[PDB]
Amino acid sequence: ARKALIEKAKRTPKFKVRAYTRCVRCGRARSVYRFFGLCRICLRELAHKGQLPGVRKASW
Amino acid sequence: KIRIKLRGFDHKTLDASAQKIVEAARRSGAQVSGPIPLPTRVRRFTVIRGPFKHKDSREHFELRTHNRLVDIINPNRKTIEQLMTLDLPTGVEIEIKTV
Amino acid sequence: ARRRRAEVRQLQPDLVYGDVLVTAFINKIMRDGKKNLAARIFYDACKIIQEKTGQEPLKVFKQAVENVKPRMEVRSRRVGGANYQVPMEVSPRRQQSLALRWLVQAANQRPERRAAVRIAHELMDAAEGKGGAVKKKEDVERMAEANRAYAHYRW
Amino acid sequence: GNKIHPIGFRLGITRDWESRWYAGKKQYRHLLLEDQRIRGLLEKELYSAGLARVDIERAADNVAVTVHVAKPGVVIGRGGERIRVLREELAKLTGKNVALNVQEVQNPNLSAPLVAQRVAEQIERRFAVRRAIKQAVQRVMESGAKGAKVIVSGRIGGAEQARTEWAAQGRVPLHTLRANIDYGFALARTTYGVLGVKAYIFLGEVI
Amino acid sequence: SLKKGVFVDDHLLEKVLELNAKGEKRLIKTWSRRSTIVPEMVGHTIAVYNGKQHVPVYITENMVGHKLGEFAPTRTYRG
Amino acid sequence: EQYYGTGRRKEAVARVFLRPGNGKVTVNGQDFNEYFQGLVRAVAALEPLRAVDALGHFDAYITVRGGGKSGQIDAIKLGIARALVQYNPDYRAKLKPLGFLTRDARVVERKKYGKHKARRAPQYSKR
Amino acid sequence: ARIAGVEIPRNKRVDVALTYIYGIGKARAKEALEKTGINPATRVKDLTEAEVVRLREYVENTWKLEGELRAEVAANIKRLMDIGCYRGLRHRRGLPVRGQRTRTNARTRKGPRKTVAGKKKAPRK
RNA sequence: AAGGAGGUAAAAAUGGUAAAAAA
RNA sequence: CCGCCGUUAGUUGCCAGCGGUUCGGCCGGGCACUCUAACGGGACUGCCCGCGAAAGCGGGAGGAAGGAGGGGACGACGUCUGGUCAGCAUGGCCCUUACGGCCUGGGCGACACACGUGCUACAAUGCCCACUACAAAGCGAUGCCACCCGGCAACGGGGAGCUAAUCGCAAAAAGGUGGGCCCAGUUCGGAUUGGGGUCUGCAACCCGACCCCAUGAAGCCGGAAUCGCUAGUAAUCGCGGAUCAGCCAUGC
Repeated sequence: ARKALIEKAKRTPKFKVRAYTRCVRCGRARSVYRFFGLCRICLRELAHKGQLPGVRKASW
Repeated sequence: KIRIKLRGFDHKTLDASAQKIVEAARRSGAQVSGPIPLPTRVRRFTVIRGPFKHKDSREHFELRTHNRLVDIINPNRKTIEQLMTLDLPTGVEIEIKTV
Repeated sequence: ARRRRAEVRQLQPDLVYGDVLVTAFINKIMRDGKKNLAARIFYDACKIIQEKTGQEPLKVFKQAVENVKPRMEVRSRRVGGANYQVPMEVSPRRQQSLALRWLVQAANQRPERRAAVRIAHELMDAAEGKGGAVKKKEDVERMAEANRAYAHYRW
Repeated sequence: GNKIHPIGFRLGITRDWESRWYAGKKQYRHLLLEDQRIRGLLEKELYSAGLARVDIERAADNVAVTVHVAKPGVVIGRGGERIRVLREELAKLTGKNVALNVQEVQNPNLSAPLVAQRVAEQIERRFAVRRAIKQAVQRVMESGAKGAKVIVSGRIGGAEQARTEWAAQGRVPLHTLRANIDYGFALARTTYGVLGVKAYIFLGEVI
Repeated sequence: SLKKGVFVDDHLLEKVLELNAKGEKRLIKTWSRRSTIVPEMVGHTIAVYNGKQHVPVYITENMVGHKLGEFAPTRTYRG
Repeated sequence: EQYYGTGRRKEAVARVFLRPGNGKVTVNGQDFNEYFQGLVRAVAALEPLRAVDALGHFDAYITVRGGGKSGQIDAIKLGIARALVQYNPDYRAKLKPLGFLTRDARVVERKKYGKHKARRAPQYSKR
Repeated sequence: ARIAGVEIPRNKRVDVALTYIYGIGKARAKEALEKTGINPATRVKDLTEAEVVRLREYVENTWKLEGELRAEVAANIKRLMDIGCYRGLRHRRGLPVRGQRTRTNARTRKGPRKTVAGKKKAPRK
C-alpha cells in the first residue's frame, strides 16, 4: 500500500466521492489541511523550517 | 475616483508602499486618499505536537495577509505614467478598480 | 494558598438600597451566572414583605442575620492518629457567610410555589426564629456546647 | 527533550521567509507545490557547493531563482554553463520565467546550516565524532561568535545504543529573540543507520 | 434513502426481462446485495452475495420496497 | 457646548454626548427605560450623575452599541463618568476616590487549548 | 369522557386532556381543536356537550387510535418475522433496530444489564 | 534560643522483578 | 495579544456641524467620535506618611493603569533503554507472478457485562407559546447565497450581490414584556418504535443525515469514592472554524 494510494488520488477514478486528501510532502490522506495540501506534521515541519509564507508562529 | 486596493503579505513594504505611493501621486498630480487600512486578513490553523497520537498539547499558526487602500481624484498623464510602472512589490500585489 | 492570607474582596455596593449584604444575599440567591432574575425575585419577595408586614426589609434582614449567628462553629483539632472534633469562636465574616448561605438553603428547602415566595416566607419565619437556618444555628450552638471539653482543643 | 525551532522562533523580526511573494487563497497551495518541488530539485542536483537561503521572489509569473551558496564559481560552470542547464531545467519544469542568483556570504564557519552539513560530512565518511566535531565548534568560534552548540544524535560508531553527543562553547540564549541564532540541521546517514547533526550559532544582539 | 426514484441494479431489471421472457430455471445470483427488492422480482430464489457465500432467500411480498441483502445476517453469532 | 464621554467596558462602546436639560436621555435611539428594562444594574450606572446631583440638568444623546446589554450599562457608567470629568475638572479629583475613572480589566480570557472553558480542565481518571 | 379507549382526562385544558390520549400528541390535539371547533384555553370540565359530541365524532372518524395502531404495528412485526428482515431479526433478538451500538449502550431496547464476570483484559499496569 | 556533642520515649499494610550487556 | 492616551488614515462610522430626506448616514461633506492598523507614549517603590540592619513592609496619592496589571508563544543541563519505521525518513530482517496492485462487496458499527469520558434530563430561578434589543470570531466565487414562491416541514423552483470591514452565512441564546402549566412519570424527559417524505451521493440493508404524525420507556437528583475552578475564574448561554458530498460533531 501507500505507493498505490498516491496513484488513486493522482489518477482520480470515476465518481466524485472516492476522493480524499493527500499530504504530497509526507504522504497521508487524513487530517490534511486542503489549503496547503499538507498533513498536520507536514504543515508543521515546513512551518518550523522557516519554509511557510504568510503564516506565523501564532501566539494570541 | 481611483480605487487602488493593496493585497500584501507583510505590513512592512505594504505601508512602505502606502507612503512613497501617496507622495508621488501628490507629486505628479493632486489630492490622494491617505493609505486607509482594511482589517488585516488572518487565517487560523490549529495543529498539534508530534505525529504520535497526542490530541492535546498543541501549537497554533496564523496566516497574515494585509489589505490597504489608496485613492486619488484626477487622472493626469504624469501621475498615471509614474505610478503605473514605477513599482517594486517583490511580495505584494494590488487591485485597480473604479467607482 | 500557602504564601498568602488571601482576601474576601468587597462584593457589590447593593444595586438598590445601598449596602453590601443585600447583594451578598442576592449573590447566594443567584442562579450561576443569572444574577439578574435572582435579584429580581429577591426584591419581589422584599416588597411583598413590605405589603405583608410593617417592619423594614433591611431591618428584618438584619434580624435574620442576628437570628442565625453561629457564635461558635465546629471544626477539628490536630492529633495525628485521630481528629478531635472541636468547636471554636467564629469570625463575624465567617459567621455571616455561613449564616446568610444557610438562610439561602433554608428558603430553598421549602417545597413552596414560587422563588420569591420561598425566599419571602422563609425570611419571615427565619427572622422570627421559627426557621430552619435558625434551628441549625441553635443546633451548632448545641454542638459547640456539648463539645465544651474541646474548648481548649481549638487550633 | 524538545527545543521548539529557534528558526520558527525567530519568525517575528529575526527571520524573514525563504520565500517572499504574494499568494492568493486559490493559487496559494499550487504555488507552495511548484515552489517546493523547485527548492527540492535545487537541494540535491545543486548540492555541490553547499547553500543556505533558498529564497524566492514572485508575483505574476516572474520567478526569482534565488540562492545563498558557499561557493559560486564551481556551480556557475567552467564557462557559465552550470547556471545555463540548471536555470533552464527550472524553466522547463516551471514553464514561466527564471533568473538565477548565486549570492555568497564570505564566511563558512558562520551561518549554521552548512557547518552542520560539513560536520555531518566528516562522520558520513567515518571520522571520529567527538574530537573533530568539538574542534569544529572551535573553528566556528575561531571565526568569533558568542555561542556555538553542535549537538549530534544517532548511532555513534554503531553499538546500537544511539545516544547524542555534547559539543558546545560560548553563551547560547535561544530564549531571547533579538539574538539572531542561525540554526542548521544536517542529515547524517551511516551504513548502520541514521545520525542527526544539529548546529546552533549565536550572532549577537541589537540587530 | 432514494427520494424521487429508487435504487436497483440495472443489470437486474435487464435480467428480470429475460428470466421473465421465458419463466426459466431458478437461481438469481447477485454479486450485489445492495439493490432494492423492487416490485417486479415476483418471488424467486435470491442467492445474494454475502461476502462469504451466496445466501439464498425466497422473497415474498412483505419486503418489496426494501433492499435485497437487507435479508442476510452476514454478521455471525447474536444476542 | 457638548460633554463627551468615551465609554467602554468588556468591549461595548458607549459613545456619550451631553447637553444640559432635565432627564431626556436617549440610549442609542431609545429611551433609557426600555433600552435596559429588567436589569437592576441599569439605574446603578446612573450613579455618577447621581453622586453629583447634576443628574437632572442634562439632555444627553447617548449612542451605545457593541458587546452586551449589561456591559453596555457599565460602558455608559464609564461614558457618563468621562463626559463630566471633562467640562469641570474639579469633579475629577473627588471622583477617583469613588473609582469612576478606572475603565475595566474584567475581560473574557481566551478559551485555552487542552482545557474546556479557558481554565476548566477535563476530568481525571488514573484508575 | 370515554371518547377514546376508555380515556377520561377530566378538569384541565382540553388540549392537555387530548394530549393524554394514545394516538394524540399535542399536534393532533390542536388539530382536532381547529377541526371540531372546541376552544383549547377553555377548561374541558366546564364544556358544553354538543360541541363535545361533534368533537368526538370528528376525532375517531378521520383517524384511528391504540386498538388498531399498536396491533397493526405488531402485524408489520409479523412481517418483521416473515423471513427475519434484519429490522425484525434484531427485534426478535431483543435489541435496537438501527444497527447503532450494542457494545456498551443498550439500556432501553434491551433490559438494564445482566452481569457476567468481566473476562478481564490485556496488560495496562 | 546558634551549632556541635552526651544519655532517655517516637516513627515501614506488604512486597517478588532479572540480566550477557551498550560509553 | 488586551485595557488609557497620542500621529497619520477614510465606501465601517458619523449630523459630532449644517442642508434635504419615497424621512434609510439614503442624498452633499467632515474626521473630531465608533472604528480599522502601523509608528509610539505611558509605571519606576518614581512620590508622600510610618516601619524594617537591608531586602522589604503597611498606609496613602497622582493615575486608564500599582508594587508580577490580565493571557500567550518561550520550556534548559537532564531523567524515563517511554512511544511512534501505521505520516515521514533510516540499519537490519523476511516475501517477491505474492506477506504486492486493482475490483467487488462484507467488515473495523458485533453483544451476556465491565470501565473511561461526555451530552440531555429527572423540573415551578422551572417547561410551552407570543413579542423587542446587544455579540466577538472565522468562513464564503461551480462557494456564500440575499430575495420571492412551492411544501406541515425537510428541501426545492425562479431569481440580486460578492475573488467581500462594502453582498451573505446571521437565526445568538441567555435577558426582558405578555399569557399557560399548578407538584402529576406531569405540555417534565426524548429514549424505543412503527407509519411517511426530502436531501446527499453512482448508490444509504448491514451503515448517513434532516423533516412530518404517532408510541411518549427509563429517569422524582444518585452510597464506597472521586473531578475541575482563586476572579470575568465557577456555572450558565450562544456562535464561528478546521476535516467535509454527506455525516453518525454531545469530538476538537
